[PDB]
Amino acid sequence: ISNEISKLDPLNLDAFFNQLPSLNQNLEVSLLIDKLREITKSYLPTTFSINDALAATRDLGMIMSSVRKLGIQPVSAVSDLEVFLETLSEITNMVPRETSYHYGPWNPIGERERRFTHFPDERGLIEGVRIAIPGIELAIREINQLSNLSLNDPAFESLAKSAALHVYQAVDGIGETIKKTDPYVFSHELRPFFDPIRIGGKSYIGAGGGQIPLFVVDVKLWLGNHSPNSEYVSFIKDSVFYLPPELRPICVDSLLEPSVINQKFAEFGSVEITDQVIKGMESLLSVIQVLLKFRKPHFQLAQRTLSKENRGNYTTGSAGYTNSFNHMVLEFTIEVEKQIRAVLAPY
Ligand code: HEM
Ligand SMILES: N[C@@H](Cc1c[nH]c2c(Cl)cccc12)C(=O)O
Ligand SMILES: [C-]#N
Repeated sequence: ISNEISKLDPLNLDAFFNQLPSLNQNLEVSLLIDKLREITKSYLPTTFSINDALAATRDLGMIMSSVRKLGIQPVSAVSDLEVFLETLSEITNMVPRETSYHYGPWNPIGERERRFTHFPDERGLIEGVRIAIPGIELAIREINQLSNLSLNDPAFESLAKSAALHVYQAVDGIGETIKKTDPYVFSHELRPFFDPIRIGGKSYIGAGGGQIPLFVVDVKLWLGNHSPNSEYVSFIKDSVFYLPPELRPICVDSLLEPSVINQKFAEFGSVEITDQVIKGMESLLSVIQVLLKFRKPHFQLAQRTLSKENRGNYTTGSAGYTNSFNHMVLEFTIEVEKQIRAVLAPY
C-alpha cells in the first residue's frame, strides 16, 4: 500500500529532506556522510516493520544516491551501512536500494515529497512513475485473468478494456514528464542521481521508470516464452528481483508460458468466430495500442535527451542501455499490432 508507506518517516528525515536540494546544490558531501553515519548509530533496523523498512529504503537510498552522485561509493565511505542495508533488505525482501516504487508511489505527495534537487523538472520524473505504477499494477491482475476466459465470453472483452484503461495511466504519466522535464536539464542535473551503487560485493542500479512493471504486462500479454535469447528477456531477467515480491511469481510464471495473445491466436483460428469473439480479439489490440501510445512519445523523449545537443556525461539510461533498447521494445510492440490486425483483417 503506497499511502501507508508514503506517510512514514522512520529515520526522522523530514527536516533533512527539506534541506537536501540545497545540500546537493552546494556539494555539501560531509553533511550527507554525517547523516549516513548518524543513521547507522541512531537506529536498530531489526526492530522495523515491513512498511518502516520500505520507507527507510526510500529515504536512506536517496541519501546514498546523493553521495554516489558526487562520485563516492557511499557504503565504501560509511562501512557500517552494509550491515544496516542487509538488515533492511531481509525485512523488505527487496534490494538494498531505492527503485521507482520508493521514488514515485511510495514518495509522499506535497510538502514531504523527497527530491534530489530544486529543479521543477524533477517533478516530471516523480509524477510520471507515481501515476504509471498503480495503473499498470491493476492492469497486470486483469490481464492475468484473461488466460482462463473465452474470447466468446463478454467478460473477456470487459477485462481487456479495463486493463487498457489502466495502462493509460502510464500514458498520462509519460505525458506529465514530457510537459515538466526539459531534456537538457535531465541529462545535466538529474541523470547523475541514478548511478549504480556497490553494496556487499554487488552493484545495484539506480532508480528508473523502466522499473515500473510494464515489462510484466508485456511478458504475460505477448512476449511469453517465445523469444528466449532476446535482449528484452535479459533485461526482464535482470529486473525480476528488483520488483516488489508480490509481482515476482506473476513474472516468472509468464516468462515460462505462452503469452495470452499467442494462446488467443490459437483459439481464434480454431473456434466459431462470433461477434463476441471479434470484440474479444479487438480488446487485445486495444491494450497493445495503449502500449504504443506510451512507447512512441517515450522513444521521442529519450531521443531528444540523448541527442548530442542535450546529453551531458551519459550515453545510457540508469539501467545501462541506449535508445536502441527502447526502439527494440517498440518494434516488438508494433509487430504484435500488425499480427493482431492480420488475424482480424477478414472481418
Ligand atoms: C527525461 C526522461 C526519460 C528518459 C531520458 C528516458 C530514457 C529511457 C532509457 C535510456 C531507457 C533504457 C533503459 C535504461 O537504460 O535506463 C528507458 C526504458 C524505459 N523507460 Fe524511460 N526515460 C524517461 C522517462 C521515463 C518515464 C517518466 C517512464 C515511466 C513513467 C519511463 C518508462 C520506461 C520504461 C517502461 C522503459 C522500458 C522500455 C519499454 O517498456 O519501452 N521512462 N527509458
Ligand atoms: N533511466 C533514464 C531516465 C530515468 C532515470 N531515473 C528515472 C526515474 Cl527515478 C523515473 C523516471 C525516469 C528516470 C535515463 O537514465 O536516461
Ligand atoms: C526510463 N526510466
